[PDB]
Amino acid sequence: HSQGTFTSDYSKYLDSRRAQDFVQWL
Amino acid sequence: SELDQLRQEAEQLKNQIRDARKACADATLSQITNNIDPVGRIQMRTRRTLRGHLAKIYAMHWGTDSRLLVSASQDGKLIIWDSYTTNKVHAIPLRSSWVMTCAYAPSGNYVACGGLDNICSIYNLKTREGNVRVSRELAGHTGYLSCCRFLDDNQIVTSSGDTTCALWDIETGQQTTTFTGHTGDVMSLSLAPDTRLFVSGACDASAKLWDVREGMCRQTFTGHESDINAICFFPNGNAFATGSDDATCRLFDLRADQELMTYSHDNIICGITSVSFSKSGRLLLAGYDDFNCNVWDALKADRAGVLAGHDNRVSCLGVTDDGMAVATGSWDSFLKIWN
Amino acid sequence: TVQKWREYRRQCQRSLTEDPPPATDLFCNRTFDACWPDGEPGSFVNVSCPWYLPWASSVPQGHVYRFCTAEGLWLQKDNSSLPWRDLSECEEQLLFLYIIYTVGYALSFSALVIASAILLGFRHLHCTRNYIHLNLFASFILRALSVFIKDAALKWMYSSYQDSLSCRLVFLLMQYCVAANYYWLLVEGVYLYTLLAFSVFSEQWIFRLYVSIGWGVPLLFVVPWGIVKYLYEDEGCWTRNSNMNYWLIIRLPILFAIGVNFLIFVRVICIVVSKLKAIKCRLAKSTLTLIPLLGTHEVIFAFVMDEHARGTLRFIKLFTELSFTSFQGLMVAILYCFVNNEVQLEFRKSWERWR
Amino acid sequence: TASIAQARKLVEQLKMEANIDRIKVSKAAADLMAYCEAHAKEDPLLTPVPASENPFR
Amino acid sequence: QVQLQESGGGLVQPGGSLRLSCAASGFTFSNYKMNWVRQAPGKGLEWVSDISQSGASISYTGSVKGRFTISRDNAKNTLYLQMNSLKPEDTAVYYCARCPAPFTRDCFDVTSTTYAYRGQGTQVTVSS
Amino acid sequence: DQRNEEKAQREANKKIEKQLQKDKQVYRATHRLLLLGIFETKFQVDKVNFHMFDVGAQRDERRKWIQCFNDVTAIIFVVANRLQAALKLFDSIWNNKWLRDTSVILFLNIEDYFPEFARYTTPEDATPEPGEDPRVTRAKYFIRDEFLRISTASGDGRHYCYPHFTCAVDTENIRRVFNDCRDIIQRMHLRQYELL
Repeated sequence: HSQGTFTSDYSKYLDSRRAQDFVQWL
Repeated sequence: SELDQLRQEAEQLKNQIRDARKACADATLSQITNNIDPVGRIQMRTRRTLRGHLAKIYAMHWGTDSRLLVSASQDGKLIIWDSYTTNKVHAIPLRSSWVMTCAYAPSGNYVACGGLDNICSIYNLKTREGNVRVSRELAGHTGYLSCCRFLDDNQIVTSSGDTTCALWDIETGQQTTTFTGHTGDVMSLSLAPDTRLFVSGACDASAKLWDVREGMCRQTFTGHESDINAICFFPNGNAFATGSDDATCRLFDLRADQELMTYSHDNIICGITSVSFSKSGRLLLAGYDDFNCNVWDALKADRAGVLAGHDNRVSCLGVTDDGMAVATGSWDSFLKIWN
Repeated sequence: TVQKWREYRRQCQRSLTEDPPPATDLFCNRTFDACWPDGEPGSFVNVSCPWYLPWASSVPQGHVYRFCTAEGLWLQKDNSSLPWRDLSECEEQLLFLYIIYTVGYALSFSALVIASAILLGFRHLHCTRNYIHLNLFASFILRALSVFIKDAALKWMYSSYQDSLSCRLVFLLMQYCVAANYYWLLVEGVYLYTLLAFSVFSEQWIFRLYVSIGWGVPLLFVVPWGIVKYLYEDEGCWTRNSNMNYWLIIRLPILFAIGVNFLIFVRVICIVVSKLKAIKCRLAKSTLTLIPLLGTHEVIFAFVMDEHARGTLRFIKLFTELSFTSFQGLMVAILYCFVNNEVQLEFRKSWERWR
Repeated sequence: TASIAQARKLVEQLKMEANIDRIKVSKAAADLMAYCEAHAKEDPLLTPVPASENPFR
Repeated sequence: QVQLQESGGGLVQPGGSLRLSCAASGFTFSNYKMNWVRQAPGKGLEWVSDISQSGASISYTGSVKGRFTISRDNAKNTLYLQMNSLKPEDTAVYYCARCPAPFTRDCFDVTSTTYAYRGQGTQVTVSS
Repeated sequence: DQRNEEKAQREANKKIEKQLQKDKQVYRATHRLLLLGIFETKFQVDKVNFHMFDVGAQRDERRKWIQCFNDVTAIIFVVANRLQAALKLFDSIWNNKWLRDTSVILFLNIEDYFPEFARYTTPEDATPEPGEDPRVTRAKYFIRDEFLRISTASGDGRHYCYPHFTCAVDTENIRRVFNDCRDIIQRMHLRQYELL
């Protein structure tokens, strides 16, 4: 199916956003 | 010719009977019961739903106990149910899958059934062994059995496709009396509460009253419109009701020798498969081909209520001896009990 | 990579702690801001910029220039904000797919619950074909309910939650629900083929077998995938498909069900046209109602794999299973519970006893 | 032929029927209405019944 | 009492005409589909023609297609069957039959040996 | 007390249920047929049980016992003045309020009675066997077209007709009824899922 692929793509996008913003805030 | 004179003597005699019937005619039951208040809007809730059959149900009959009932289905089964607990007390397989009538002797001992096969199978219930086998097979009829009723544990009256209605003897297994002269296939019959006379309805729009002791018909009521399918006795031994394939019920009287009331609306075009009375004879329940059965006022010709809970055509309907509930079996292999 | 960045930041903090502030000249501030160690008083202080970010990894040799005065105070042009610092050397489609598939799943949930209630609240409609249908609607509901708990969990985790075993079990539940739905769509097709393909079978045994293959088998390949993923990769709440093989474990069975389901569809429609032979508009109306029940729209993009799919093809691909499947529940519901003539006739006869 | 025999027995039955007496409709109708009220309170279908003695809940 | 009394018949030379009116009494007329059945000497009963309640799809047998014509009158409760161009072989006892079920397009036993809804019509001779 | 007798009744009920379940399996696993135009005739076709019933000794009047055959897979209808009666018999059985859901199979076992046989033309889509003259073939197709005109006149109940020819031995006719019964059952399933 593609539901998991969308979840992985969404997860990776949120993960990259969390990493960038977190260190910047720190 | 001499035959034309025989036909002449018949038509002139019929005219004399019709004149005598119109002579004794007076203010009918319609206008002499105007002061009688209506029965009132009554409801009928489906308390039980006896399921377990496979094919369409065709007949049923209560017992003296008024708690056990027997039903017959076209799948070749004859199940005796317990209306109080809804438990199948017995399930007898039929040697012929086509069964159109089932009876319950007034002793909880024997059970009769018939159908396309001209043989009428009587089964014993209180057998010494666990199995319930065939006690006797009444044969001799030349037409399909349409309705059979039990007079006692020794005699049984049956109706067949042939006009001849025969009163059998279970012990000797041979016909004792053969009532004839209907000219049509007798669809059903009704035993009077006194077990001296019984009426029968055929497909010639006529109802004949026969005495069990003799073989001569006492009267003849011909005021219907088409073939009569159901007939039941009034619970006083003095009148009865009939139903034909015209959505028209007729209440005939024995002493009057003519109809008393006609029950039919102007928005229903169907037949009447079953007819029965209440314990007091005030409520007249009749099933139709419109997937539901109705209940009329026997003294006001007004629709008392409508019982609509079946998903197919109602084929059998019967009231208990004490009139506590109404069991109706339709072609959806479902037998409900209304109370 | 995000978790590695956090560990790297902690390592930098530990290294900074191991360095004491005492110096011959007055030292400058030493905190974690890009960790800044003790600088040189009256000289340019440089520090290695981090590389945990994609934009920062392209400049690994970059240095953060600072001006630590001799008085141990950083150059601050103004005191209205934090200290001054000079740093010059160191998408929407997912949101669109989110808003379009979440609204469709909600509508399906509303239409499915009412559809199941109608079929369950009618005692005179209980039949094997409806029993499989009711379980089919229950499977769709469990699917819709699961995805709702899923996306909200992802937002909660990204907005502790990762290390907790709850998130892992939630994703397994979704993998099991989506797998059960596809396999229950299969048992529906194999049952329809059993009806058409003349074969005398016992209703009780063949029925409990359809329920077993629909509910039990999902556990035969989703649990192995769970234990395999756990031992190998468990940090990402079983959300990262590092190795395609593991994702293939839970995907191959689904692809098989869809493939063996399309075969039944072409077989069923073949009998329809054969029967109609003894017109195209009627056949068109028949396939439009047979497609949602069997979920054959997946065959449009089936052999294509995520590893191969790239570029906008992924968007076009992910637009099918996120719109049809999201609205597939509505189709199967209205077609077989509202548009069906039988259920309607039952409403016509009950309107009298209910008024 | 044999149909004349059906005619003879037919008229004979008609003659037998024409011999029985009859009762006025206003009399048989009144007796029917009178009996219908003697057991008015004994009909569980006409009058309601509490769930205590009713064997069907 | 349902009864069907008809008239007409008698003797007529071949090729002539004849009109038979079946006066129906004892039942509502505009609810059943009336039919005509004949019994030739030495043969069984056969179907001739029919007509709906009000009359919209009138049908005849192949032997009488175009010769005979059937018409009814719901106001007078009558059923007519006009004859044109008689045939020496058309001699038979034309009965008046009423279908048993109202509001139905079909009806069985119309040609049965015994039928309680028949009129016992007169013999109609066509010879010289 | 009443507890003991209640379980005895409950155990009895459970026994009937266990028996009725197997009875329902054998009942649904077989098909019933009617032959007109009661004697039982049972036979199997590829492990498929068939129960053909032939009405016998019943009177001519059939407007009542014919209703008991409502839930039948197919009603085999054979034919032979001599045919106009059979034509009306099928006509009356076709558009009946009770037999509207029951299909009918036709097993066809002159110019004087029917005048349409003069200006009638053989359909071009016919399959005339070269072993006989076109006279008889045009006759069978005329009777077939006549029966069809009566069949397709009104299909409210949605029941189909299957006209066949008696060109083979009986062993081949059993295969036909088997194929027709399968077709009727399949069409019913197709309409049970709202595909047709």
